[PDB]
Amino acid sequence: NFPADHPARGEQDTFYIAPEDSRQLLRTHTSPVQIRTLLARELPVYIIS
Amino acid sequence: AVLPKEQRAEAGKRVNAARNAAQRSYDERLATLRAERDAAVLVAEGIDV
Amino acid sequence: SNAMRLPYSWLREVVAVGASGWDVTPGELEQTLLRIGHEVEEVIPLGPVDGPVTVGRVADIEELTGYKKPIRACAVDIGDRQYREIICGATNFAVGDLVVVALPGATLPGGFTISARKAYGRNSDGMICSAAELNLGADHSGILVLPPGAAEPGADGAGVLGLDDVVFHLAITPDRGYCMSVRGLARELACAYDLDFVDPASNSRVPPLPIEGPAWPLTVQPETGVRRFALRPVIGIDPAAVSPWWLQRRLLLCGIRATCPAVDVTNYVMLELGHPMHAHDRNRISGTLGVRFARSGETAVTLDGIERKLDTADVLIVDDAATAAIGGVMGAASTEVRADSTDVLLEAAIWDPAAVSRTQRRLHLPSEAARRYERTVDPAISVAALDRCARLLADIAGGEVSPTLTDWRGDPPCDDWSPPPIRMGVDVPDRIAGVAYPQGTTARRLAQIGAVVTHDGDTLTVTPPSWRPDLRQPADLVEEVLRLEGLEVIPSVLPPAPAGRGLTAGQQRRRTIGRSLALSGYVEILPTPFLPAGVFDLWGLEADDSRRMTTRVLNPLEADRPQLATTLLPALLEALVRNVSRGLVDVALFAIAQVVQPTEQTRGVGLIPVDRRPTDDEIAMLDASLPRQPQHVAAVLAGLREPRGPWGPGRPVEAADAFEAVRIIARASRVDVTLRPAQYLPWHPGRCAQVFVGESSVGHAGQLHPAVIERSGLPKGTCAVELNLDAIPCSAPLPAPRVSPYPAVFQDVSLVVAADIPAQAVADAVRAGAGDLLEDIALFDVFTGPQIGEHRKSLTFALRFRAPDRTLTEDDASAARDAAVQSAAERVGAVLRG
RNA sequence: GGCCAGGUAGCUCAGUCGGUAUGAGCGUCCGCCUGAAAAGCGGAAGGUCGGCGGUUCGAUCCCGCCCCUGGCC
Ligand SMILES: [Mg+2]
Ligand SMILES: [Mg+2]
Ligand SMILES: [Mg+2]
Repeated sequence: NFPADHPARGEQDTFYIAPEDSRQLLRTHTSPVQIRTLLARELPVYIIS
Repeated sequence: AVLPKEQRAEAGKRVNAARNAAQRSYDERLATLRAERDAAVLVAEGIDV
Repeated sequence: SNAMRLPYSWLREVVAVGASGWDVTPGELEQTLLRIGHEVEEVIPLGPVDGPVTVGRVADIEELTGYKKPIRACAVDIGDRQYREIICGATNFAVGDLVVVALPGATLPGGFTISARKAYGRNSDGMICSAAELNLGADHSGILVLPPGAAEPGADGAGVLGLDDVVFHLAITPDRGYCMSVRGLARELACAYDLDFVDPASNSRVPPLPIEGPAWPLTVQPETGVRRFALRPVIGIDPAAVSPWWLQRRLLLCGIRATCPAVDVTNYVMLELGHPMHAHDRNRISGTLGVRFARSGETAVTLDGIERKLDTADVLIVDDAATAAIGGVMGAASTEVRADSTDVLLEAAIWDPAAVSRTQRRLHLPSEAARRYERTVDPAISVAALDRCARLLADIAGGEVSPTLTDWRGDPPCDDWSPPPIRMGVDVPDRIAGVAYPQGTTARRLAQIGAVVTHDGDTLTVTPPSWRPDLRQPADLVEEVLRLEGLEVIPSVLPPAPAGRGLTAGQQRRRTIGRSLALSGYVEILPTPFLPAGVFDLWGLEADDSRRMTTRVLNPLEADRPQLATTLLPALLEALVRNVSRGLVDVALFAIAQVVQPTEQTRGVGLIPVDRRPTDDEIAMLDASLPRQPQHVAAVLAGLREPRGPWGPGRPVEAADAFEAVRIIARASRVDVTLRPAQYLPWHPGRCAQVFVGESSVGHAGQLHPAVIERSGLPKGTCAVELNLDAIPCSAPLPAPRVSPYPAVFQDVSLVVAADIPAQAVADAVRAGAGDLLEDIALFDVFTGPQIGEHRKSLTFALRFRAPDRTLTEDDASAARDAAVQSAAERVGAVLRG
């Protein structure tokens, strides 16, 4: 739920993978791991990353 | 440095050409001895891993 | 970028309109702001001062000459019949100015006692203070010059400067742009303290000005995303007028410098209401004002005198001559108010938050206006903020407000900026908070934040106010009730988690490998994913080496380290150099982390709509676009492997120590590995082993190449090991030993092989020939004497034969030994010693 | 983003705006010494003075660009 072109995402300075506009980066948090778990595992989910 | 200012140009030009020849002979000899070392490292220092 | 500085006196003033007599301590105010969600970065009290600190007027100036820097012997009027003679080194004042004087006996922050001094052959009966010395601001190049009429000579300095005030430095979250003003923060405090709020932007506080016709011809292109654009002129301002001290002070305490009344009013109202304002010199506007996108390669010189390269996504304000402003970022130098400006056209516009964010980030202009528009500005107070600016400027600059007004509110014109209504159950905040709030708590709190709530039985219909575009879903409303009711009332109950499976086999093995290496003498480090500069050129790797195919970071902290690690060795060797270079010469390091090994060029995947679940094929596509990131274990060794002591001088690190590190990782993984000679940089080609699990290669180990050691500044004899844990399958063996009660037979066999034959190949041949009777085999002698022959070595193995159901004879064991001897002669060409 | 300050031996730091950094403290090495050590005394080695170019007979020093920290807003 990060809005594009917004201080809630633009100010989040991230190590982006070259070249520019590659939509690939070094994760600023392990929250994407929590996204993968909800997509792969069945409910309920109690996970630690 | 202690030589007169009128003589530093002529003498300094002959000093550099002399030390550049010695530096030239040293650089290629260093590469030759390093190449022989890299070529004679496998057999002269081989072990039963 | 999210900083909001404002004095408590101004904050209290706005709250006190609807709550007369409201006054809290700075400590309680800090806790209330934190308790409702506003981080207080700093609480800075002004001053304090004590003793004779008063307002003075410079009546005469004598330029004391003969020194390095100009010194002034000033006669200052402090309100009595005897002018004080004060020496000063500042040059930012003239005769007739109002200054702040610290007389002998006064105390300045902090602990600086003022007394009569003898400087430059003169008698200084006091001191003219600067903004920094009074703890009022950061200005220290000159002294503080109050504007004319701020105070009479002799007034108390602390009272005129308001040194009893407290400045609050807040860090506003990007979801609460409405709190980047005194208006929003006062509303928040009114909600927190259950007070009646009088909106400083309402018509009661800002009575509307006449609307008798258009103020300026305007053509707005709606594709630029502008929601509102208002214009009102102020004519006949006095160029010699200066802002009153109460206005310049509040700007200073908010972090803005005063310049001229026209600009001071726009900044002041921006801080008060949250709507950024700009003043254009109307006499320098040439024709119809146009709001459009910038064309390709178009440039514009902003009011700071710097030429800006614009983009087609930038919204511009232009006339017939040149660009007037960069929409929502900063105005241009063409229509900039100057010292001779007499007629001013005030601009009140609401720009697209996303467009302003992209423009201010591409041009690196995080202005006070930009960082407010990108967080959405209330589009309903544009005319209110405009009329507030006009009436204030006309009052202080002696001007006259023009009754004309241009107010473009869209096509068709929007007369109601209400966001869409939200339907939510009355008990939804109670369920998410786990607290049974009192009756009507949700409706009351949602009405406090400015929303209109209607009851439809058990369901609420909430319409948020125009200044709260963050409230779109019921969850957004739940946060408003929970934060105003206090998160401390939420109880602490443990969730009903189901029965779990614990650690996976891979997670369990990673612990065992770490324990075994630590107990074996290795020290764990955290390897950095960023590779050192030119480390592969130091290793001498070929141009097509797979380790060179790295993933690069666009914006690294160090520009010479952009590539991500394909191997864990460079980080270990860098940590090895740090330890050795600091007196720790005998060290063994290890690390367990992932590497980044891409298989193609950096290829991205387009934006998947987040309104649904990505399909399994789209999830597989996102995984295929990422580089391979397997788990690696690696270690490096240098110096003494075994330290010296009463037993002896110790043993230096050798390649066998790195080979043993492999067997430690193998035993910890419960897998069987084999080591084979290999030539693989940066290892020594004659002292390098390739580790295999069955027939799959999992890594290498041994001593590093001597040339790599020289070029890298490593200690001599440095050894290293690296294994790919993902290439090692997780094993779960179930042994079933049969302990034989019958005695064993001990025999030794000495075999002569070529020097290049590995000792394990001989042992494997002996086991293959000995059969099931062989219980144990162990090498204990490697003899290379002259009676053996050149390039030949003798190996002696200790054999232990034992039958599971009988007692063997010496011939029975010798028969198995002879069969083992023949197997070695056939597979490794062994010859029985003799 | 401008203007300053800086990057110097293995570590922590001095010092030079053209031909030797007569570099310091500790670290490394040698001798006397000890059974073997260390200290002490007497001595040596090691920097290509941040990187790439340029000016010059010759650059740690002057010029340009870039990388990395500090001060400054
Ligand atoms: Mg919220
Ligand atoms: Mg250093
Ligand atoms: Mg000694």
